[PDB]
Amino acid sequence: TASIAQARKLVEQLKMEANIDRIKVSKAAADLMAYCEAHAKEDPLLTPVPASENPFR
Amino acid sequence: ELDQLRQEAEQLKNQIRDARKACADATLSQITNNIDPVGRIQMRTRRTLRGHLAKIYAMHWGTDSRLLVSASQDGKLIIWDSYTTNKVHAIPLRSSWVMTCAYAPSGNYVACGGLDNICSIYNLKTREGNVRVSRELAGHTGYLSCCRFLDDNQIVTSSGDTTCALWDIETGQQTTTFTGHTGDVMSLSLAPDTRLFVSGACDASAKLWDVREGMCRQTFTGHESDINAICFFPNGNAFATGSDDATCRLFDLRADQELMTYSHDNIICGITSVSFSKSGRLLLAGYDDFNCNVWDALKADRAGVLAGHDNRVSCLGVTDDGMAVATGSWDSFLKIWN
Amino acid sequence: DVQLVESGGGLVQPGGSRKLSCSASGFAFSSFGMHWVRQAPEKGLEWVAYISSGSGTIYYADTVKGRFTISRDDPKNTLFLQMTSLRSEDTAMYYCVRSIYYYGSSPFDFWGQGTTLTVSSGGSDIVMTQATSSVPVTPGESVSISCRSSKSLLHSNGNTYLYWFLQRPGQSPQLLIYRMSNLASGVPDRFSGSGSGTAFTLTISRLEAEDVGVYYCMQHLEYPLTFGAGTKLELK
Amino acid sequence: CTLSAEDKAAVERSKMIDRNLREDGEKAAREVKLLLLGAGESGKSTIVKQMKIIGIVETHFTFKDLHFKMFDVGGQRSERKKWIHCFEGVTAIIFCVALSDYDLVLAEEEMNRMHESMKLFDSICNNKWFTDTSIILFLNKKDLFEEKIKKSPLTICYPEYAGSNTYEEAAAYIQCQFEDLNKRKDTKEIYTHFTCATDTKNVQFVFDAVTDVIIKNNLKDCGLF
Amino acid sequence: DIIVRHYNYTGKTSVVFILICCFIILENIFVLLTIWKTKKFHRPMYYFIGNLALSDLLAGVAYTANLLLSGATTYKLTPAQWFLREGSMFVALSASVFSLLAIAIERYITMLKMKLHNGSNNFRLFLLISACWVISLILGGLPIMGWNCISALSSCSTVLPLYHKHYILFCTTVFTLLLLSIVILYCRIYSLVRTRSRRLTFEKSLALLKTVIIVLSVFIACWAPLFILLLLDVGCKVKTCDILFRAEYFLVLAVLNSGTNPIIYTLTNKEMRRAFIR
Ligand SMILES: CCCCCCCCCCCCC/C=C/[C@@H](O)[C@@H](N)COP(=O)(O)O
Repeated sequence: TASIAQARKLVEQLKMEANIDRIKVSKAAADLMAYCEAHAKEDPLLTPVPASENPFR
Repeated sequence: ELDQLRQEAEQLKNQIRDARKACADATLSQITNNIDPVGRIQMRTRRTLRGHLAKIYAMHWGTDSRLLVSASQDGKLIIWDSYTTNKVHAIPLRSSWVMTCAYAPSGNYVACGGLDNICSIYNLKTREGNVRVSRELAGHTGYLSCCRFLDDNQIVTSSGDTTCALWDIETGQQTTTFTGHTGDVMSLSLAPDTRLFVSGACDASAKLWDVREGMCRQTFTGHESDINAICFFPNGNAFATGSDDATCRLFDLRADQELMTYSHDNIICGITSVSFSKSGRLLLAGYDDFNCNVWDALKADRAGVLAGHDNRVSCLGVTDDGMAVATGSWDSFLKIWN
Repeated sequence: DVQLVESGGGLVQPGGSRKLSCSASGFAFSSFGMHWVRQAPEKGLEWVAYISSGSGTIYYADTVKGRFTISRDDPKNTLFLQMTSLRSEDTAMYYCVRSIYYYGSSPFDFWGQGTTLTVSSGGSDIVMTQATSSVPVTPGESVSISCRSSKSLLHSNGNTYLYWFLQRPGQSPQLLIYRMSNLASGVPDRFSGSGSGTAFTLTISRLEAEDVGVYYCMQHLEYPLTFGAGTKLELK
Repeated sequence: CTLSAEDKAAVERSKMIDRNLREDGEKAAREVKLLLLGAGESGKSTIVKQMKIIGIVETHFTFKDLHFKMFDVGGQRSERKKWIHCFEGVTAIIFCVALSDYDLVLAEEEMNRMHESMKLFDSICNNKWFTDTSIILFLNKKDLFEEKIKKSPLTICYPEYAGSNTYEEAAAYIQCQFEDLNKRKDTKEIYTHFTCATDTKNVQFVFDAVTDVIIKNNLKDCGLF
Repeated sequence: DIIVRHYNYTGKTSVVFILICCFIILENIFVLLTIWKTKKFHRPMYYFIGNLALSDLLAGVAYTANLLLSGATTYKLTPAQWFLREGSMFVALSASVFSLLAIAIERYITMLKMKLHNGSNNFRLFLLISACWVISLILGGLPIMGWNCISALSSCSTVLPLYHKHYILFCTTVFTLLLLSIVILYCRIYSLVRTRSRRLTFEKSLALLKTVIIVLSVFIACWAPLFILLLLDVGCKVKTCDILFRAEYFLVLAVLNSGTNPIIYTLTNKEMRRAFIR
């Protein structure tokens, strides 16, 4: 019963995936936005770095 | 019994979908609606790395953000000094069919792999003064599509056998095997804490895997075709997948379902490689149309285009300090962008 | 492991000629540039000649320019030094030194044993100053070795080209610190290099019996490489 | 110059690496790339032994001062669309088809091996990557095919075959069916050779086909064609 | 006074010619932009084709300048300006024919050594490119250095009443050598292709023969009348041959050869056409 064993394994994997705690999309989106705004200054690709200190000029 | 198992599986999938829908009240497009748009992104080519004679398939930057490694079908793995375009090293590969390469965080080792189903680790810091094959890892029954270094002794590889592997380099044996993907696993990304990793496969799904336990933490199914690239967010709580249906998708682990889709009408070609900036605000995706788009991850709008390559942009990378973006295409030229 | 063996030294009549050969084993000779450096019987080190990998670039010291010729045979892994019209100032022990140059490399990793040659009896160059000739030291203590340069060794690329060497009694010099900050491979973490501009220091913490020797300060900014006078340590 | 002594030596090392890369590229550019393809038990192994006598397996041989590399993908249990672009630009594709499996239905199914072989030939020949790459079609096992068609009509594989059960006519018919799958009639050419396990002219035919491909490529390079 | 004396001694339609010439300029500009726009054309073959297009463009410019400056306004010209104009047309035509020679030489070298991938050897490329201009400029500059009819009025040409017959003889000899080289190289290319095709057993040869015949026939038919006049002027004394006065049509044929050259070098090249429509 290889097919039966595979189906049981898939069902167990799905059940184990269904027992995790999920937060709402609003909270996760807010966290991601907050992370983006917090690290915006340290991003030299968003703001063009001056040519004085960049390594390629 | 098989029919009962299948109906139990579909009931569990329905419960999964209902739970995901319940924890979905505000769309990421609605939350990131009043924020200031990034605007037009103008990145110019600063360095052009010449010396490869065949199409380039892989590239990895490294922690120092100065050296980099490139793999091409001509059989040469070239370590460049990106600042001065100097070739620090040129390793002749035993197999010319290479489509993945990684540079160790310490910098003492470099990895490569391809159609030979073997992951080759080369020692860069040798007393003899040359570069030798430190180790060869075998056991995958399909082509090696990606490989990433955890440390000097542990590596994580993805293959076309619908299976990922975690190898201990010193022993050379598979410490852990991650199975559950239905299609060819084409890319993997490592979390910043190196405790979890996401793998995208050809089954139009991505899987979040626990490195220590070896179990599949999560499974995300949003795409409609083969997923060719994947990359964690800088915070490690989310990831982005580029696929063959000309769309990118941002998923979040805590939410467990898809957040955003990045697509535009005049794009019908698949995505070969994706990468994030240092802050994660910009998502860079290389396409088949010889270009490399730069999307605003929060706003899903197009921010820029990196059109400087005469062939398909196969590999994409961003320095750990976000200083520059390196693109390797099939025209045998790497280009650094700022 | 890697080794360099010098041969061809001996007593020669002044005004004659002599050929010295350095045989290299254990490493890729063709990928390493090679230096010849003398040391006088009772004086410090002194750079003599240099040949790059592939013999593309060749340099000589102003004292030896014209009279000496440096060459390399990569297929048989040998470094040749032909010396014509030898003067009384050339009596010294010669070392062949391997040196590979790339980003993050450590030049002057390995020194040969050296061969002794004894014959019968400037300006525009950076002078490296080590005023301290010798100080007594106690094992387990901390000592600092100071170095001075006439011209700043810091380049526009951020690299301070200063190398630190230690010569134990009866042994060839070995590299401790390269580029003023980085420790050479196999060197205990006791040694620490510092300094900036024209003044430099080398710090030794909890030194032991085999740290006794002569410490040399060498620059690599302008290619007429110059060593310091030497600062030797003695136990009490 | 602004460069330091160490920087100058690093640049010299980079120049030496460049010259070694150029030498390696010149050595590799004068070498023929052949991609070996075929269905299960088509006869790729026999072709490999014939070439040798006169993941991915690479066979290196030499004929008439030409160095040939043959890439037998073989045991690559993965999607061909994910790694077949790596072989774009090979000099030629050597496709092996076993004639004798025209009436054998054990595909792995209820469809014969020959239909699967024609499906694979259609996929490779009309692939977007191999639009200009010529196909070298090897119809192996001619003797066993000739012995089989004595009592097994080709109607089992081709129900519209009204020709006689003779070796020459049936072989020509099968060749025509494979050649009609070539939609790229003008950009590429299919070279057909009927081989078996007891012949030695296969390497000569491959050399002639590669010579013709090289002549055509030179004519295209000069704009003379 | 020298030009009047020479025209006395030697015995010495435009709009349509200028229109046909402007057609050559437009066609050469189209071919050049086709070469530049397409990235896959950055190869030595298409570089030689672009050199040929540029040479034809310069030939058209020179012929238009001549036609505007010919007629009754050539007397107003100083003899130095006459020398510069004629050396202009001569340097423009020699560069075109030398571009044909360079194309033939590169094709012959490519066919002699098959290889597999035609490497972008730039040393030979630049040597041929530089030669096709250096020898052209030198040959066009000989008459102004002193090789002309001053103090040699009795030995002056009639079609060009200021250029010495010796200069025209040297130019004719150079043209003979150059045309023979082109013809021999193309015939030899066909010979190698035919023999190497025959030596293999299981077309391209027929298409190559058609292309070679087209190129050679067009070039020979265009330059034959200019050739026969450039010989007959030396072979005929002044004040005798009336046919030399109507030399405008032969030089129209010679320049419409440069006009036709892009058509020949594009129509025969299938990839060139496929890039040309799009
Ligand atoms: C060696 C390479 C090829 C050599 C090229 C030689 C070809 C000869 C170019 C001849 C230039 C013709 C231009 C002038 C012709 C004249 O007859 C009139 N325009 C001027 O006098 P008018 O007609 O006004 O009385």
